[PDB]
Amino acid sequence: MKYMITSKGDEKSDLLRLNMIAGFGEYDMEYDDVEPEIVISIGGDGTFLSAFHQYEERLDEIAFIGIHTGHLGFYADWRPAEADKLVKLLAYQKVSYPLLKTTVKYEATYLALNESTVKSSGGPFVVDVVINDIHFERFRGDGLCMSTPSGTTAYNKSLGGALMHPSIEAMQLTEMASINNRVYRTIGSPLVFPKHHVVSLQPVNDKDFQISVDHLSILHRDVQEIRYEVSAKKIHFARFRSFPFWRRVHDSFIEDLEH
Amino acid sequence: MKYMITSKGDEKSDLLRLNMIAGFGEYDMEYDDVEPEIVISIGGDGTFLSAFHQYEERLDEIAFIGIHTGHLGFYADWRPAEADKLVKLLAKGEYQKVSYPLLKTTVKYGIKKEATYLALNESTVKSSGGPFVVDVVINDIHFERFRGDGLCMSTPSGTTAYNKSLGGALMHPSIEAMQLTEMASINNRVYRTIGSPLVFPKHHVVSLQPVNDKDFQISVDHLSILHRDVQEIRYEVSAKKIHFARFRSFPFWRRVHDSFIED
Amino acid sequence: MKYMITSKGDEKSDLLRLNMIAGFGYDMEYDDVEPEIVISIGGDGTFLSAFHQYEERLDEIAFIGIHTGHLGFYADWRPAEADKLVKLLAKGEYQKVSYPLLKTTVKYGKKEATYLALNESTVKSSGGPFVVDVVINDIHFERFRGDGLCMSTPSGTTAYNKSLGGALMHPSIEAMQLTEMASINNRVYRTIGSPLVFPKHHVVSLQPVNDKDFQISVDHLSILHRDVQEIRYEVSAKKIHFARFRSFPFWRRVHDSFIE
Amino acid sequence: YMITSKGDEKSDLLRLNMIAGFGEYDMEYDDVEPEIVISIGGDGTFLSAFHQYEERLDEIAFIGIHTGHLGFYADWRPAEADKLVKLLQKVSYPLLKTTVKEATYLALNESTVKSSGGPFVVDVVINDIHFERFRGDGLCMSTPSGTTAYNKSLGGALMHPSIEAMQLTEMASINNRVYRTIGSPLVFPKHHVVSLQPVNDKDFQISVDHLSILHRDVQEIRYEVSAKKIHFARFRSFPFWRRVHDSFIE
Ligand SMILES: [N-]=[N+]=NC[C@H]1O[C@@H](n2c(SCC(=O)NCCc3cccc(Br)c3)nc3c(N)ncnc32)[C@H](O)[C@@H]1O
Ligand SMILES: [N-]=[N+]=NC[C@H]1O[C@@H](n2c(SCC(=O)NCCc3cccc(Br)c3)nc3c(N)ncnc32)[C@H](O)[C@@H]1O
Ligand SMILES: [N-]=[N+]=NC[C@H]1O[C@@H](n2c(SCC(=O)NCCc3cccc(Br)c3)nc3c(N)ncnc32)[C@H](O)[C@@H]1O
Ligand SMILES: [N-]=[N+]=NC[C@H]1O[C@@H](n2c(SCC(=O)NCCc3cccc(Br)c3)nc3c(N)ncnc32)[C@H](O)[C@@H]1O
Repeated sequence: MKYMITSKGDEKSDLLRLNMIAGFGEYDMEYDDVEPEIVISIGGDGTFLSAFHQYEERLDEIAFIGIHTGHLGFYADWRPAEADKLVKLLAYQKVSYPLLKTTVKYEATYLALNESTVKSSGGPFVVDVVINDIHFERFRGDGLCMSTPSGTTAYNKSLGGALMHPSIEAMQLTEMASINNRVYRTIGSPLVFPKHHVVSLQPVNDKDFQISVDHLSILHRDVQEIRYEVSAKKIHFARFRSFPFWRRVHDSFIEDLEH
Repeated sequence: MKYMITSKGDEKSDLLRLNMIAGFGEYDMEYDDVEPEIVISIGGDGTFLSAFHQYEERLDEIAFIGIHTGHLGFYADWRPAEADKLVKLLAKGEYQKVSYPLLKTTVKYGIKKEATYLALNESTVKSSGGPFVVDVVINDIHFERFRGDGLCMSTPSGTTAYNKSLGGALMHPSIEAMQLTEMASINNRVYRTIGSPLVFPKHHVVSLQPVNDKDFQISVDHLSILHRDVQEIRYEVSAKKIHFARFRSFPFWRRVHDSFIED
Repeated sequence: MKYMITSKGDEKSDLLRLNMIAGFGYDMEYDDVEPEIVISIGGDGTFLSAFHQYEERLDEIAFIGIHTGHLGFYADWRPAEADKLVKLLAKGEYQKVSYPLLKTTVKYGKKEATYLALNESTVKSSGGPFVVDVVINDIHFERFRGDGLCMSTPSGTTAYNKSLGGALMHPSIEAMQLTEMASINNRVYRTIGSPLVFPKHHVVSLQPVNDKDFQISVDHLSILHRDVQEIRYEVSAKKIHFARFRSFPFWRRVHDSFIE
Repeated sequence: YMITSKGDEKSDLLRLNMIAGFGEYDMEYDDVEPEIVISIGGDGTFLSAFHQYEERLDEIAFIGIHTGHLGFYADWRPAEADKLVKLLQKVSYPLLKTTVKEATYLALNESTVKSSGGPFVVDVVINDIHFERFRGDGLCMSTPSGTTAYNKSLGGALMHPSIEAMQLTEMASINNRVYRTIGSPLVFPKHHVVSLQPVNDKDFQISVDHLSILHRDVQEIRYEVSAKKIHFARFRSFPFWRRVHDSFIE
C-alpha cells in the first residue's frame, strides 16, 4: 500500500528512516509522500506535529504512527528497537483522537493536535471570553490556552491543566499567568468544553494577537474574534499492541523503572 | 403524576412547599413520597443532595427539580417566585428531561461483604488518623503511590464543588466522565504523584489499594463513614444517571459565571 | 554533660538508641529531666514529639535528629553515623543553629491558651463549613470559607505547607506563611488565593463568623476548642536550637527529598 | 527634588501644579542630584523613575502619585498633591541584583528569563550546588514588593516588603521524570545565590522589570538580594496588606 516517512533531521532518524524503507523493500509496500495512507513520523512529538500539519488535508485518508528516537513521546510511542516489528505487522486496528478547530476573524481556520494559544503582540493581553454567545469573563494576563485531549499532556499540563483521556471528545481552556484582581476576575480553574460548545475570544483594547497552533506562532492583526470548538475532523492512529494513554502519562511524569 | 417535595427546614421553604402542594392540588397531581415520578427540592444544593440520596433506587423513574430559597445553586436552579409557573408546566407535562452522569464507589473488605455507593458530587477517601497512603491502580495497572490527606473523585456536575477548591477543572455535565484530584499530596521521591487532575471516561476503573493502614474515612456527598479492613476502593462512571426536568434554558456556564465571577 | 534519647518505638530505633547510650558509657550522664542534648531517633514526627516534650527548656537544649527510615528535615543524619555523632558531641566541638517558631494564641468566651509550633498550626471546623474572618494587624483582610487555614514556620514550609501549595522558605528567614485549604473562592467569600508570608511582630487574627467551635492543631496535635473568640498567629520570640557538625544545606535537604 | 511624568497631559498638568509649590519652601529642581523623586502616573511610571536613578538610590527618597488606580508604589491620589509639598520617616525595600555572564542589573519588581525561540532548559544552581534541571517557559525571581506583580500571577506567595528576601517561581515547568522541578516557589534570604546554567541553547530573553533584552552567549545568570535598597518617603500610614486587600480582594 501507499506510505511515507518523515524525519527529525538528525542522523539517528535519517538512518532509521532509510532502514525501514529498505524494510518496506521486503513487503508489498509503495512509497508515496503525496498520496499516502500511512504516514510514519520519526523523532519526537514535535516531529509528529509537523507530520500532522503536513497532511491535515487528508486526515480522513491517512493513518499515522510515531517512533521516538529520543525520550518517550505521547504521539511517538514506538521504540527504535521495534522498527523491524513495525514494517512486518503493518504490511491492524485504528484509533481516533479529537482535534481542535481554531477560527480567526478579521476568516482563517486552523487545526490543532495539541493546543491553540493566544497572546498579545506588544502589551498586556486583555480579552473577553464569550461562551456560546454569552459573556463569561474578562481575562488579563499572558494569554489563554485551548487544548485538545491528547494535548493535555503537553503545554496544558505545564500550565496546571487537567489530564483527559483522548477518548473524551472535548477541549480544555487554561489560564496563562492571569492577573486575578478586582477589575479582571477570572474563573482560575481550567474549563472543559464538550462538542458544539464555542469559546469566543473578543478583544478589549489591543486587536493584534499572537496566535499559535501547535507552536505555529503567527501574528494576526486586526482581529475581531477568535473562535474555539471541537473539530469534526479526527486524526487516525495505527494500533498494534496495547500501550494505554495512562501508561504513557505514568512513564513520562512519574517513573520509567525499566529505562 | 405522583410527586413529592422536600424542604430545607426553615419557614421560607416549608411555606413555599405547602403553597406548591396546594397548587398541584388543582391538577391531576398526587402527593407520593414513596413512589414519586417528580421530586422537588426546596432550599439549597445540600438539600438537593439529600433528596437525591433519598431516592437513589428509583433514579430511572424520577425527574428532579430544585428551588433555591437562598443563593443560586448548581442543582437548585429555580427561584421561589417561579414556583407558580413551575406547577403549571409540571401538571401539563410540558418539559423535557436532561441527564447527568454519576460516580460509583465500590468498597471491598476481607471476604465483610461488599458495599457500593452513588455520588452526585464526589466521593473522597481519607485516613482515619495517621497519614493516607494508597497505591493508585488504573485499569489493573499501577500508576502512582500516594501519600497525603486523601483523594477526591468528582462527577462532572460535582466539579463546581469540592473539586474546584482542590484545584480541579470544571467540566460540562454533558460529558460522561469522572475527575480525580489530589488532597495535599506530599509528592516526593518516594511518593511521586502526577499533581495534575485526571479525567477518566466511562469503563475506566481507578482502584485504590492500601499500603499499610487498612482503615479509611470514605465520604460520599459529605456522608463520611469509617470503613475498616479495606482491601480495595474502585471508582468508575455509573451506568445510572440522575434525570432533571428542563423547562427553560439555564446554561451550565451561566450557572458557573453567576456563582464564581459576578452576579 | 546531661543528655537523653527518644525513640520512634520500633526495634530499629530502640536498638540504635541503646547502642548510642552504650557509646556514651565519656563524661556524659543520662538525664531526661534537665537535659542539655536531645537526640531524636525515628522521623520528623518523632522529632516533633521530642520538641514538645521539652518546649520549656528550649534555651538549655541543643537538638539533633536521626532518621532510621527515609531522610527527614529535622532528623537529617543517617543511622550509620551514630558512632561519629556520639564522638563529636562528647568533645563538645560543635556550633548551634537556630530556627524560628510559631506562636499560637487562642482566646475564648476563660483565660487564653498559647502554643509553640515547629512545623505549623492549622485551624479547621469541627463539623461543617469553615468560615472565619482573616484579620491582619487589627485590620480585616478577607472572609474565608473552605476547609481551613495553615500558618507555617520557615522549617515547616517543607511539610504540610508544601502539599498545600505553599512556598518554601529558608529557615534563616524569621517569618511565617499562611496557606489556604480548599477555599470555595466565590463572590461571597473572596480570598487572596496566594500564600501569604508575614514578618516578625505581625499578627494574623482569625475571628469566627457563625460557628465558634474549631479544630486547632499544632504540629499535628488536634484538640477541639469550644467557644473560640479569636485565634492569633505571630512569630514567637523563642527559638529551637540545633547541634551543627557538618554542613547540610537546607536547599540540599529539599533537593534530596523532592527532586531525586 | 525632581518630578517624572507618565507622559500624558494629566501628569504634566499635575506636575506643573506641584513644581509651582516648591518655589516657596527652599527646594530647587535638580535632575542631576535630586534627594526627592516624584513619580506621577502608575507603577510602570514609577519603575522608569527607579531605573532613571539606579546610581543614586542611597541618596534618594522616592514618592509616587497614581493618576489612575491605586498602585503598590504609587499610593498617593492627585488630590493629596497639596499635602505633599508641605511635608516634603524613611522606609526601605529590598532589591534584586541580576548578573549576566559581565552585566549587572537592579530590579524593583522582578527579573525573568526565557528562551529566544525555543524550549527553555537550564540548570538551577543554588549556592554552588545543583538543585534541579528546568525545562519549560522560564523562571521568575521576584523582589518582596514585586510579589504582587507578575510573581502573583505565576502562583507565587505574597511577602511583606519588610522581609529581606527574593522569591523564585516557575513558568510552565514540564516537570517530568527527566526534568524534575520543585514546583513550589522558593524564597531565598540574603547572601544566597541562585545560578542558572544553560544546557544546550545559550541565547535567552532576559527581562528586568520591563527591560526585555536578548542575550546571546550566556554562560551564567546569577540572582541574589542586592545590598542596595529603595527608600520611600512616607507621610500617612498605608499598610502593605490593605494595599493587597484593595487590589485583589475588593
Ligand atoms: N455542604 N455540603 N454538601 C456536601 C458537599 O460539600 C462539598 N464541599 C466540601 S465537603 C468536604 C469537607 O469535609 N469539607 C469540610 C469543610 C466544608 C464542609 C462542607 C462544605 C464546605 Br464549602 C466546607 N468541602 C468543600 C469545599 N471545601 N469547597 C467546595 N465544596 C466543598 C463536597 O463536594 C460535598 O459534595
Ligand atoms: N506524622 N506526622 N507528622 C505531623 C506533620 O505532618 C505534616 N503533614 C500533615 S499533618 C496534617 C494531617 O493531619 N494530614 C492528614 C494525613 C496526614 C497526616 C500526617 C502526615 C501526613 Br503526610 C498526612 N499532612 C501533610 C501532608 N499532607 N503533606 C506533607 N506533610 C503533612 C504536618 O506538617 C505535621 O507537622
Ligand atoms: N516542539 N514544539 N513545540 C510544540 C509543542 O510544545 C508544547 N509546549 C510549549 S509551546 C509554547 C512555547 O512557546 N513555549 C516556550 C518554551 C517552550 C517551547 C516549546 C516546548 C517547551 Br517544553 C518550552 N511550551 C511548553 C511547555 N512550556 N511545556 C510543555 N510543552 C510545551 C506546545 O504544546 C506545542 O504543542
Ligand atoms: N512596563 N511594564 N510592565 C512590566 C511589569 O508588568 C508586570 N507583569 C507582567 S509583564 C509579563 C509579560 O511579558 N507580559 C506580556 C506583556 C506585558 C507587558 C507589560 C505588562 C503586562 Br501585564 C504584560 N505580566 C504580569 C502579569 N501577567 N501579571 C501581573 N504583572 C505582570 C511585570 O511584573 C512588570 O513589573
